[PDB]
Amino acid sequence: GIEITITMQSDWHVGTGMGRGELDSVVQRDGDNLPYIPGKTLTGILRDSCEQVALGLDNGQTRGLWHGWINFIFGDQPALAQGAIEPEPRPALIAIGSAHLDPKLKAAFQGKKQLQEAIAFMKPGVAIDAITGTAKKDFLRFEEVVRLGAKLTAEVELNLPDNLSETNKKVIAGILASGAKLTERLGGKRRRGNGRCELKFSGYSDQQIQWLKDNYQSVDQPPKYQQNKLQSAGDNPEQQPPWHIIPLTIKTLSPVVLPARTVGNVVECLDYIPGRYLLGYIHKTLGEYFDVSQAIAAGDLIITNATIKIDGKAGRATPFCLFGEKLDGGLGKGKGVYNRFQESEPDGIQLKGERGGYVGQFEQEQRNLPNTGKINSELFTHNTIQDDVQRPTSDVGGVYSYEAIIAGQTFVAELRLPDSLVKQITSKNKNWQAQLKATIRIGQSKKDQYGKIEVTSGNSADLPKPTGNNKTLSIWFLSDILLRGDRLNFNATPDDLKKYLENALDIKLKERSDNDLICIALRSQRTESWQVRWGLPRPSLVGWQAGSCLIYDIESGTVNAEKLQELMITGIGDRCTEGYGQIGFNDPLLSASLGKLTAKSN
Amino acid sequence: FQGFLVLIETSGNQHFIFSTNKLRENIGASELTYLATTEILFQGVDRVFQTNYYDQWSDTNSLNFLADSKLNPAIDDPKNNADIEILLATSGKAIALVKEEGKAKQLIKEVTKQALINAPGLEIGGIYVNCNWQDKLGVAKAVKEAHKQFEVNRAKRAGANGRFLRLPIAAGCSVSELPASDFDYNADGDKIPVSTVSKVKRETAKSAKKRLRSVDGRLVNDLAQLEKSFDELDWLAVVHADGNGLGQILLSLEKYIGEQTNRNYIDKYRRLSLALDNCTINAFKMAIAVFLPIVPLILGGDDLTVICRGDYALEFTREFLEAFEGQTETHDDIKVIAQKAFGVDRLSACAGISIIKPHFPFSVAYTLAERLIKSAKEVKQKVTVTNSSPITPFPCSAIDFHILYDSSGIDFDRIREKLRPEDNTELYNRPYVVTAAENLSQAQGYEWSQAHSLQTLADRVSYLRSEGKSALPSSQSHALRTALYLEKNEADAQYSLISQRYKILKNFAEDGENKSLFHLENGKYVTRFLDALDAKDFFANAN
Amino acid sequence: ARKVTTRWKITGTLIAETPLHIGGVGGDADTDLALAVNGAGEYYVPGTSLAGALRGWMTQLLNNDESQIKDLWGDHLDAKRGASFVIVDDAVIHIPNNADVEIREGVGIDRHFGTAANGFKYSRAVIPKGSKFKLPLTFDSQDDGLPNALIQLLCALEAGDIRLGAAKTRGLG
Amino acid sequence: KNLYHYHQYEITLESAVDSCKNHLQAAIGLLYSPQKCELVKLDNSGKLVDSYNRLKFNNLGVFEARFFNLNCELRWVNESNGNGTAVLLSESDITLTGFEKGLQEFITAIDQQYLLWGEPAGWQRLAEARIGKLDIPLDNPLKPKDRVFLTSEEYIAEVDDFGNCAVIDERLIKLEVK
Ligand SMILES: [Mg+2]
Ligand SMILES: [Mg+2]
Ligand SMILES: [Mg+2]
Repeated sequence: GIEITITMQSDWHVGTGMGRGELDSVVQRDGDNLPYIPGKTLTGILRDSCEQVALGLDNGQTRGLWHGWINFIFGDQPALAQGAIEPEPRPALIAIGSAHLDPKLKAAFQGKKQLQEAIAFMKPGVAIDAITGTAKKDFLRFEEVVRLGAKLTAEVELNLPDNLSETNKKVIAGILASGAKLTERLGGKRRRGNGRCELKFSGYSDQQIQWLKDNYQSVDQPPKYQQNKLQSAGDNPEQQPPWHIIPLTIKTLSPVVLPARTVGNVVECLDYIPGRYLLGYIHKTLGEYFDVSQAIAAGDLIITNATIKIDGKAGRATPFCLFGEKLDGGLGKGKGVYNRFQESEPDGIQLKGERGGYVGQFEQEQRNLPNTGKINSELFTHNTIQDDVQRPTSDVGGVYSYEAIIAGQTFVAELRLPDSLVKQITSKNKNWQAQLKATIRIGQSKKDQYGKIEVTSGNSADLPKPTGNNKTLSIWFLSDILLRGDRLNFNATPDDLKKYLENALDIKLKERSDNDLICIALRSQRTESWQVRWGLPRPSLVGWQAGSCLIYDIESGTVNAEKLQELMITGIGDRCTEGYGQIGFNDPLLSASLGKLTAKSN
Repeated sequence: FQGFLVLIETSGNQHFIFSTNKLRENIGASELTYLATTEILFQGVDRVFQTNYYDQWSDTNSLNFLADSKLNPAIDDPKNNADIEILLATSGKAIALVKEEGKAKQLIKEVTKQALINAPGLEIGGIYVNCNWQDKLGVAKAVKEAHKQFEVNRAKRAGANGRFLRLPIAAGCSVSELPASDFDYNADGDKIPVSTVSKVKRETAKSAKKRLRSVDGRLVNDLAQLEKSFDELDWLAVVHADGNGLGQILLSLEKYIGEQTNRNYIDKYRRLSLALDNCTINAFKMAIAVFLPIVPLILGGDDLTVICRGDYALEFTREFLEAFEGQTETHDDIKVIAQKAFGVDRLSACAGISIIKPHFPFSVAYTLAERLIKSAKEVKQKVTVTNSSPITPFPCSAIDFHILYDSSGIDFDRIREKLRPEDNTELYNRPYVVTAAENLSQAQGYEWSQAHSLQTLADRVSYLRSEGKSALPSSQSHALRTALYLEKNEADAQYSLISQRYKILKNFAEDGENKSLFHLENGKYVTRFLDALDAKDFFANAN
Repeated sequence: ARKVTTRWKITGTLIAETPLHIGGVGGDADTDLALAVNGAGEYYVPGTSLAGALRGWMTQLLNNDESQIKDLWGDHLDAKRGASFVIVDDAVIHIPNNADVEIREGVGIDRHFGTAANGFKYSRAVIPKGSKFKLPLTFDSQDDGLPNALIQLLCALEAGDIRLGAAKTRGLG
Repeated sequence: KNLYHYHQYEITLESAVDSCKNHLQAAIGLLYSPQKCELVKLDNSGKLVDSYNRLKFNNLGVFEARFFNLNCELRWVNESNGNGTAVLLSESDITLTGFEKGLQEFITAIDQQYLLWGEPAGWQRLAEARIGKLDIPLDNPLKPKDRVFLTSEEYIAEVDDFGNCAVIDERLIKLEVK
């Protein structure tokens, strides 16, 4: 409900090392291609102004009662620690979004590329040799500055503790009103007049500062931090068929950072939302109706990965049995794609295996290549200022980058619940699927610039119903499969996977013998991830990537489509509740032969 | 005769070597990769077969020894008792012929076990396949069957990621997702945690000295002074260069050996691989004349990548590619196979060249060089052997280069569209052909190659650089530069204000009328003028 | 944050004692050399341009000593220093009533023939004499008192010993 | 060389630890629960002082555990409502009741180290500002410049019939100060 409104009173520059045209440095621009103040700039600037206030109230003591309050509101800075710290770092109470131009003005810009450039102008700069008084060689630059008078507004959230006394609430409001009013400048070249601003909270005024002036001598230490522990009841019904499948549509309202790995100083991003990111929202919304924590432990609940929406459905990870013509083919070209589970390599022309992306739907007489979805992503670069030199330094890292999924992307997950848990809910709330609409924050850096997503629930979809072909069984890994070897570590092998399905389905399987046709097309996967509740990284999870494929000739018995359906719901292997293990049997995209086909302001 | 063909090959090289930004680990990681199929192969062969391949390697410090019939005998015929023959050994790959399955198996065990111990985190495996010599062509079939089945058996194998698994309580590597296990030191001497993987890379950085200093006594002689020296310098350049067509040759080589006999295929196939390796090495030794301030991360086969001094990298790569063509024209063992394959007796390579300010992250700058090489490698479709079918690229060598001038962003797609200002216009001609116009004159796409010839850029740079005062003032070059970002009508308008004041501008025209800096190309308008202004100071040579 | 013993806001009126020209990127169809204007099109002194005029004069005062200048105006190189303690804002120029920007013609006279040289004709927009703008300084003192060199600077401004903008030797600034 | 391993199925963690207690004497343990990851130590009899209420599953309980000492490591993971699989891995052939014995040959075992979180802040305390404290079971006091390494052995064996070697397991041993 809170906003920050920023009125820019001189021309202002922010955010980018890159430079485009005849300008040397270019300003940060949002998804509408309009300039804006990133939420991490806004937090870092506002924190700094609150740090000055607290530093004054402490009579200049750099640690003290009032610096405790800053660490309460804005969270601790680990990596400024100078000695042994035994408590875990506190997160911030205050989340501050990015500040954007007025939405009705932003609509007027749409498509008017020449006007979006005109919001800024080149500012020249020269450096002058002190003895000769003439410009130094090399020392010439031209810089983009955005026109003064821009009025920008940011959403702010204060998720205060459920128990904070009204005296302490007035202290928090006092500091934030104080730090806002002390804030006078932001962005680049502040010390030389760029980026002068008025920063105001909605609903904080001089009354908030005046109360603090009247009362700061009375103020105590902040309350101690406490984790929100889980709480089980153990009261759930037994799981009973059927399984209800509730599609959840996720739409990114700001960039989302979903850490794949760090290489150097750049955090790389996944191109899907793992199901673990949604368990916090499932806990928020359904934990009032049934014991969500017990359901996870019993496996009565699955939230799949969210993959890019194609054909109105979740895009499916591209099967590694597809190979494209290396010269000018593949799904990116829309032609020259061979399903190597069924087609020989053509003579002469060499192929490259498919390695990523998602395909839409395909049917056993598609006459076309399946619709292929792409996920757009952007690189955001940040810095960390050392407070005494007021510039970044090696002692504080100083430069880092996030890849992020940009805004406006749409993803589809599915929550699956057994019939007995939907009965539990519906006995308590008939409209419970209405409570699944939410806006939530997921990811890395979720509390500021990144991570804002809409969730919308669809209507209950039908259970998947694969074809029970007794000739070949074919398995498409729609999600990463984690298996444990018989030593309970993850060093399982594809022969352990044969036994798993063989044992699970009551059939014997053997690799197909056709010398031109590949039978197995896996790649290894390793996931490294934190666990926030533990405060320690998860054990490393090893398995096979989504998109991996294999096909077996059935040696004896008969495969039962009833059991294939059930595995397509609950998945196979470890941690299926996070959407690992999700799998597709006998999908015709593995069965078909593809080489002949082609793709379809105010 | 009957026997087995062993293939041993190293996977994941680009991830293992180029991920970590630390110069010592990239050198160290590349060394462990080279040693795995040479030093460790020959030691592995010697421990299994009781041969002395390692002694000849370490005395000669070169692979040429395994060409010599006394030093690497035929497995076939009774005249020699040898039970092993190395068909090929090279960086990242090795192939051997063995007459017993158990020794074939034991060789692969021996080599891979040593990799697990001495080179943790290196991914290496092998395959052996039945080789039948009563088929006159079975050895060529064995090679292709071995390469085919190796991919399939890689999947049904335990990955290199299946070890060093994180426990929640174990600290992190500083440079990797792996759990820390060891300590090392920052360049400023502060202690840092590292993994066993990064520890062994950093340790092995010294072992690379002995190999490269045999290539030239100047190279990598004191690694810490290279790091110090690079920081003093103004620009670096990550160069990546890659050979064209060898893969299609070697997948089809039965067609070009002449006599359809196993012994000839081995003899030809072995010599070709060694010949390429020498051509790459010889061309590199020629190219360094343009400059010590050059670090080979990879040098071998058809493949080169080095961190050069910047503003010497266009000439080093031009000189390298020209020298590499000249080597492959003169080397007999390539000449006839290339002549039969492509109608001309030479091979070719292309290069991607980042050119970076020295502190900028290497792992990012190398990812550019991987994208620039793909653009330079587009000649492999626009210039082609006439009436070939399926159409084969004609041997042509080309460059693409960048010169970053940025602190963060580095997206080839953003980079190139931000200087493609109008839908009819692009301000770059940058995939430049370095092959001489004489060699290309009988390919399709000849006129395209001439519009893209590097000599057009190198000439234009000389005019900009030519002079007691500039022939074209910088004052005026920057007027043109600004106008190029406008519509072509406005760009031509500004040139027409100038074109008669500076008679040198007749040489920069491209219209054939001396009234536009743009020429039409594939329906687009494109110009060399902005490449010449960019590259003006990155055409320096000790010659 | 940066510790600050006292923040000094140092402000007043600056008057153009001769016509000013702070240049923009240049050219404006009306003149060859064109005045800097802020994003609202108002004429202004960029704080970069004024800050450099002040830092320049102090450097001539302190005999080009770097060591003391960097302690006021900050640095990038030294591990101890970083951001500037003196802050200089942008200041809009208010031209006198009814007055307007003047265009000054210029010519270069060939030293041999005594006549205008070919191409050496130019014109410059100038802010007329008597125009005003705000002095917009802030100083974040970490020590007590006020630096004497910063007091000498303000004395020099009141003496009118500082020149700002272009053509400083040829009438302006 | 044989790495022995013993399997038992449909066993609760409280019951698995009880069955192996003769061999898990002084064993360090690492228990995974939805809320927290706990180090524990068994006494020299091989018992956990509050074993039932610590090792129950039913209410946010432990779902996976590892127990290790010089001679062996026990692993357990849940599979249905608190019934799990026990596997005990040992360098020594040992009698275990009800456990099904097996083994696999290995070519060589190479030692490994994993650095634990943080510097020094019976039981000792490590601390790092990234994570706060970590209390670890370690009898010797720690000097201010020490580190603690968990130590292990990786077991190398042929995986492929083509003779490709790999590590077939890693066994944890003990905490060691370095
Ligand atoms: Mg320069
Ligand atoms: Mg510039
Ligand atoms: Mg003009």
